Amino acid sequence: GIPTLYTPGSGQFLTTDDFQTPCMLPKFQPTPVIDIPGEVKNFLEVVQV
Amino acid sequence: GIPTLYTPGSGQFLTTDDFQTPCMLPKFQPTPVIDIPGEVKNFLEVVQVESLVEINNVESAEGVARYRIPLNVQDAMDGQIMALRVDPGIDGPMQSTLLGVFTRYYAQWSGSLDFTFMFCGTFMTTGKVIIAYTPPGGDQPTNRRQAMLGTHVVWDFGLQSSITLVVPWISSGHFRGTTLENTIYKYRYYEAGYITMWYQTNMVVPPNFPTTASILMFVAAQPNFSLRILKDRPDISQEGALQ
Amino acid sequence: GIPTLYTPGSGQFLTTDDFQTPCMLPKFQPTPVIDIPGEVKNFLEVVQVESLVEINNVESAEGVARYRIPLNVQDAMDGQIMALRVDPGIDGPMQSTLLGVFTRYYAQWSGSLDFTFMFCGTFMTTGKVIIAYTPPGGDQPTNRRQAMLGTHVVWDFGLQSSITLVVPWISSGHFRGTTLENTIYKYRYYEAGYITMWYQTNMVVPPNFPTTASILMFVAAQPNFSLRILKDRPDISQEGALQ
Amino acid sequence: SAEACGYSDRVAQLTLGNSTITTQEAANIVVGYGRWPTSLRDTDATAVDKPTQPGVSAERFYTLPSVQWTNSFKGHYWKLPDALSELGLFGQNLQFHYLYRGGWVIHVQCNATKFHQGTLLVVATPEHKIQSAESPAFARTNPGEQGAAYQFPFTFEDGTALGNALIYPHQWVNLRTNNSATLVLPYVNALPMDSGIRHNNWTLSVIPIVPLEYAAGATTYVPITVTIAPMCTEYNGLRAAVTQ
Amino acid sequence: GQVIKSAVRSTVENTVQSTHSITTEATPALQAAETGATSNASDESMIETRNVVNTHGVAETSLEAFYGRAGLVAMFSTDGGIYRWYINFGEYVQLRAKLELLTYARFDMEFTIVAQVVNAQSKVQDFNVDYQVMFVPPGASVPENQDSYQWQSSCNPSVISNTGLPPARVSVPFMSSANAYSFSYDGYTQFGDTSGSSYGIVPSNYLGMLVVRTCEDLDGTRLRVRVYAKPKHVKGWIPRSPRMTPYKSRYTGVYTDTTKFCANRARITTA
Amino acid sequence: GQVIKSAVRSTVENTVQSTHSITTEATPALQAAETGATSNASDESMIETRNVVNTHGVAETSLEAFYGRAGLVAMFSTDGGIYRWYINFGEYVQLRAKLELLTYARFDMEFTIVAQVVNAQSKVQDFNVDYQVMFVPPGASVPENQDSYQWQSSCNPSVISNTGLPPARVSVPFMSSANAYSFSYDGYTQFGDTSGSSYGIVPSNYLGMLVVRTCEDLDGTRLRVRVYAKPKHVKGWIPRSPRMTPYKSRYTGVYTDTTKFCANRARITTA
Amino acid sequence: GSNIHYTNINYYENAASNSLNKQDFTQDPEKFTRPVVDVMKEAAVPLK
Amino acid sequence: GSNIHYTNINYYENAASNSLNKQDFTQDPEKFTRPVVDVMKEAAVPLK
Amino acid sequence: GSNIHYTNINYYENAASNSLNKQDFTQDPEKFTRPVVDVMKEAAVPLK
Ligand SMILES: CCCCCCCCCCCCCCCCCC(=O)O
Ligand SMILES: CCCCCCCCCCCCCCCCCC(=O)O
Ligand SMILES: N[C@@H](CCC(=O)N[C@@H](CS)C(=O)NCC(=O)O)C(=O)O
Ligand SMILES: N[C@@H](CCC(=O)N[C@@H](CS)C(=O)NCC(=O)O)C(=O)O
Ligand SMILES: [K+]
Ligand SMILES: [K+]
Ligand SMILES: [K+]
Ligand SMILES: [K+]
Ligand SMILES: [K+]
Ligand SMILES: [K+]
Ligand SMILES: [K+]
Repeated sequence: GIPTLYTPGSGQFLTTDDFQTPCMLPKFQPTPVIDIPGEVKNFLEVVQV
Repeated sequence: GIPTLYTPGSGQFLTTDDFQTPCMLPKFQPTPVIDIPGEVKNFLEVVQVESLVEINNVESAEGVARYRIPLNVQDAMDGQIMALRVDPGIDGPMQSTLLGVFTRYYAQWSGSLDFTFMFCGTFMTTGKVIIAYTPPGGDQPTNRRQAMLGTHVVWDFGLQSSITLVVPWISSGHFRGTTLENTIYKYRYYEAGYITMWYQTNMVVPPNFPTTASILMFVAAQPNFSLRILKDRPDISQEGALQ
Repeated sequence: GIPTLYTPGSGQFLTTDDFQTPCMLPKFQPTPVIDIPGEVKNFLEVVQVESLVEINNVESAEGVARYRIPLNVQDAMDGQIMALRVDPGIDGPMQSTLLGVFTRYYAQWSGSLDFTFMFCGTFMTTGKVIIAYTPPGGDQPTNRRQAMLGTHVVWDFGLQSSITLVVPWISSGHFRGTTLENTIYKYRYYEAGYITMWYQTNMVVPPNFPTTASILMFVAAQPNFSLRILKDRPDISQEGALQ
Repeated sequence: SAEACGYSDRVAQLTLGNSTITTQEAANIVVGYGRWPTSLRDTDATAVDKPTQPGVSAERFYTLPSVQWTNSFKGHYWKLPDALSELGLFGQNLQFHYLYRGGWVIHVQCNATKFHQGTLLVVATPEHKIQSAESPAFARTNPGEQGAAYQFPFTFEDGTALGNALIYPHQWVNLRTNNSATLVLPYVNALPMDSGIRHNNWTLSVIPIVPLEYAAGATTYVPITVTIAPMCTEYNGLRAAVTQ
Repeated sequence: GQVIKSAVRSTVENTVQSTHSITTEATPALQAAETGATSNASDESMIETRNVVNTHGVAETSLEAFYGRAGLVAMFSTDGGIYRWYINFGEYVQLRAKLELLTYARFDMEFTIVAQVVNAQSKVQDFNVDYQVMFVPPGASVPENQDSYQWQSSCNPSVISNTGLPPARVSVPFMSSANAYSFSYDGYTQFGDTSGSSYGIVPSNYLGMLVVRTCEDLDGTRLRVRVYAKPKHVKGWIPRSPRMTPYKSRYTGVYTDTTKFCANRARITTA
Repeated sequence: GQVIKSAVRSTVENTVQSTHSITTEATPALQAAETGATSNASDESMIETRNVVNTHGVAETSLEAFYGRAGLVAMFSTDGGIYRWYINFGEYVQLRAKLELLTYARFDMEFTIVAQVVNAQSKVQDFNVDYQVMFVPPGASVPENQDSYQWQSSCNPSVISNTGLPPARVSVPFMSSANAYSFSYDGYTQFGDTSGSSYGIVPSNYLGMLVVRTCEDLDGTRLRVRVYAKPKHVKGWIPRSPRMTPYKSRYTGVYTDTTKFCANRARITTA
Repeated sequence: GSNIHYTNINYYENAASNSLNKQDFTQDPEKFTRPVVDVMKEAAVPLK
Repeated sequence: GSNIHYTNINYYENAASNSLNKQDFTQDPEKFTRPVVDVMKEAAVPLK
Repeated sequence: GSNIHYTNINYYENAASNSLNKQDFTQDPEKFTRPVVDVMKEAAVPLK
């Protein structure tokens, strides 16, 4: 095994964390993205209304 | 999974550790860095700035008066004016200076020191004084003759109000401990020596002039000065929660 | 996170482990390496230096006298002078030598040995002695005739005061255990043999000269000597906290 | 020639707007942090309105009421821009705008004679807090053009050592040497601009460290005068006049 | 308008050999502190020096090296299973005094949380329990109880860990609305108010509070928590005169006057 | 001024075949120890040898291989929840004797800390507790109690771990003010004092102390601590005569005189 | 001292997550030690 | 014995953090075994 | 802000396992703010 040293923070659950994790359905294939009007990418688009 | 073997130290919290960690706000975008005068990148920039030595630390001197080295018209020759250990990190006149405060945030120091003095008597008040640095080995010099055998400068009061005595770095080792605490560590080993001042001639004044005057004492690190091993400043403490 | 699987050994503290770990002072900058004479990189450099064998380890010999091999004018021929097992790591005359101390810090050894002897009688005192190395198999030789059948050197006392008997590495295996402890490990298996000294002729002196003289015995590892498997030196111990 | 010989001439002239200040006993000129005042860069600015830049109407020397170097004098201080908040068009522009930005040119004056001795520390301190009291009085945090007397000089009114105030832009008026100090100060803050009626960026202090003494019979009445000029100023957020 | 340059260096200055000097021209020793400038007399000009190739570094005094380590900023015990800590660094003096050495500074921070269970007599317990630390920015609702709805924390960042796991740790960016944090502010917190309690504090330095709870109720015991902070990527401006008097209040720099800093000695002529 | 070269080798010397020699010229066996030089008689010159391509290495006797492993340097139990250990390697003899084999040496060190809880009768407990090890350099204030302000450790380095986690471990650089540590010093600790207690100790070898505490109070139990040290990146100078007498004091090399090192045998003629 | 070779890869999105800066140099202190308009050379007298 | 191939990347800033040195050679011991001014060849007598 | 350099390797088979998207830009809001057929320039009156 590759020698490692685990650090502070290990095991913690930070709600804003951003890691990759195993998928419950690794081979799942979602429905296609269809053309729907009104796509919004950022809420600044909304507050300017 | 990749085979791994975790090692000693795992889970520990070393205050000086330096790892990368998840950010609470991964997409946060800080305000721009604007142009602000006085940027400092290293505290060596600060200790090289001269600040006043609380040299007259005696019972009769309170507050501001403690910065003044007393000088007066003599009626005898070769007399002494002041004395001080040059060590920047030990308790005493140096501890409240810029140089002293930062030196007290570290365990070791090295470098030449700039001790500058400014005469503050009247324009008509003259005088010559000798300021000497005595490298270690014995006790502070007992008289002017002994003192002048060391590194020194003879200062003549005049238009240029100040003089600089450089206490050059003269040490067996490349660094010295910042404390001279003896009972436990025997650090008296590191004593850097003494700086003493004596009348070279005499302070002389016209009729009815003040027969006493003052000299202000400044100190700073030279360009070859550095500090190592950060430590908590002993002057900052608390006995309980703050109001 | 990258999938991982931690393995046996995880969390253990092996004293001989060799991992990288966070530094307490990540930005610390040490003093420069200066020129100092006598740098040593490997202790083989030390064991190759000759040191005195505490050869006369008998009740009647105390302190400094234990380094002297007694020699005296004989009134009989072919007599014995001394004997010793050549093993560098076993208890005995070799244990306090440089070679012995380091050999005792290891479990195995290999290599030829340098045994040098210096005669210390008067300039007028003559003599010839034979020093022999008996490879293992039996007991130490009982007489000079048996001893001379092995590796040996005939030494003639003269201007060049010393002689060297090389105990060449002659072993079944490439290495030998450093102890000959038998009760538990049966290491007597490794015995390296014996070194014995005998009068080849006789020690001869002029009228009224001291009829006794001394020989000092030196030992060191040869250039083909090495040690393996570090172990704690059995001579260093303590029964409690030190004052 | 001062430049050729590598020294600083003891005479100086400071001219801004319709005002000219001269001294024949200066000790060089300090430029805080080696930086002259500068306009707000487009890349640092945040307030979007076109600023007002009054020019000479506000960038000129304003002389404040003098202070006496009394026998018990502990020192005196003035907050900036507070001290000039009600003087000339600088004061008006400061009052009529929410935001203000600017540098300064300070000239402290104190002449005596070659028969007098005394030494004043003249220091310009950024963000200088008057915090010796549990609840600081507005009269002391914002003393106005009259300035306020020091009560705790040794601790610099803020719990630090007076002797270390030298880390801030400063000069000394040592009577045997000079009779004035001059300091050029750039705008300093953690923001591009700020309110001139809620925040004082700098504090000018004149503190006696060596008491005033003199040959018996000499003039005993020795004033200290402060003359300050705003420099490179700009204002944003115009509205009616508002003072603190 | 910067007239003074600031070249960078990675080692202190060398010493070059010098010889005697007998002249009326060069007078390095003569100075004038009145100018506000620190003496420029060099070692080589005051005495005869030798050559010294000085390789001493300057790393440990850099802002990053000086500030770049963790220091205690908060310490408390839950009450009713909860505790509300207003984020400020004036409670514990060591880190506080360090920060006040600069007027303005930008830096990210690494927060490390060490927690354990203690009983009513403040005796530590070997008890593993899940705890939650929620960052509540100003304007967001602060939970009143250990089980209030705010703990859902759908927007507020929260970190949930266990006293049986290593200390929790998260980094935070430079969050001030200003372009740098201020460790000295000669002004008031608002317009229209000049009360002493509103002086010397810059509101932008306060980013909110940390509310802590145990996910479920402890039986008779409490959660003890220590919060450490480590500045990172420090940029600083305008060095300040160091604190020279004891701190007395968490929110103000008020102090007790003194007539001396260092202790007295018998006489100025005896070192 | 180095007249003697030091070529490097990675294996011991080979043996080359040799033949008989009957001459008045070459006399390899004749020596003279008075010169101070060790004999230069080679195996091949004393007997007829065969060729031996000897590939035996020399690695395990290098300074790195000899010193490069952990050894106990401190062992203690807290009292009142705290313990102050002055950093020195004279308490436990094994590592001490190793270091004294060199006069001067530079090396970094890896410190490993193993701790566990024990009761009043010194019986080990299965109890996980957080502990703090703070390095206090000389001149810094040493905490008097388990809850003193110095534990804030804003500048002093500290390592906080748990008896339930693996041993703590940190590396330290070559910290002496000198250019090498000294394991033998024939001098005094200060000028103006020639008392015996100030002899044979070089102060620069003492870098401070380690103060240990449990973050919160244990109930009737104590923290047992062992500190191990492992030299790394060793550079050494001037080999010394090995210790040949028992150690008696932690700070001095004082010893009890003896008339023999090895035990006696019946006679010099019987191996 | 510092290693001439060592890994420096960022695993996180925001710079705030990065380890400490590794510059640590110092700069000429003149802006603090000699913030004056007129140059006063070491070999000359300060004022004339 | 030692591997002819193995990873040697430093993860930390300071050299003190690095694993043990991997040289381990020995040098000619003459500075300790024969620190003499005059060369005394093996085939000759030491003194004359 | 965000690092200009950071590792972005996917360890899992399905895209659902991937970390958060790192675009975060905004788009012209006209589809919401001005969803009209006739352009009404800022400098002109809206209706005539
Ligand atoms: C959910 C994770 C919790 C971690 C804690 C996040 C804290 C966020 C606040 C960061 C602000 C720190 C800078 C404050 C500096 C000013 C201090 C002062 O002046 O007293
Ligand atoms: C916070 C982490 C704690 C780890 C321990 C740090 C210890 C720092 C001190 C290092 C100095 C070691 C060298 C001493 C060698 C001299 C010994 C002696 O002569 O007795
Ligand atoms: N004894 C009380 C008070 C202890 C306390 O607040 N100590 C302060 C200094 S007065 C501190 O900084 N402690 C550091 C620490 O315990 O980590 C307790 O433990 O609750
Ligand atoms: N029995 C006592 C004293 C034991 C002790 O100090 N032992 C010394 C040797 S005399 C030691 O080196 N112990 C090594 C260890 O326990 O790790 C105790 O356990 O407190
Ligand atoms: K204009
Ligand atoms: K250099
Ligand atoms: K000069
Ligand atoms: K200087
Ligand atoms: K070979
Ligand atoms: K020979
Ligand atoms: K030999």
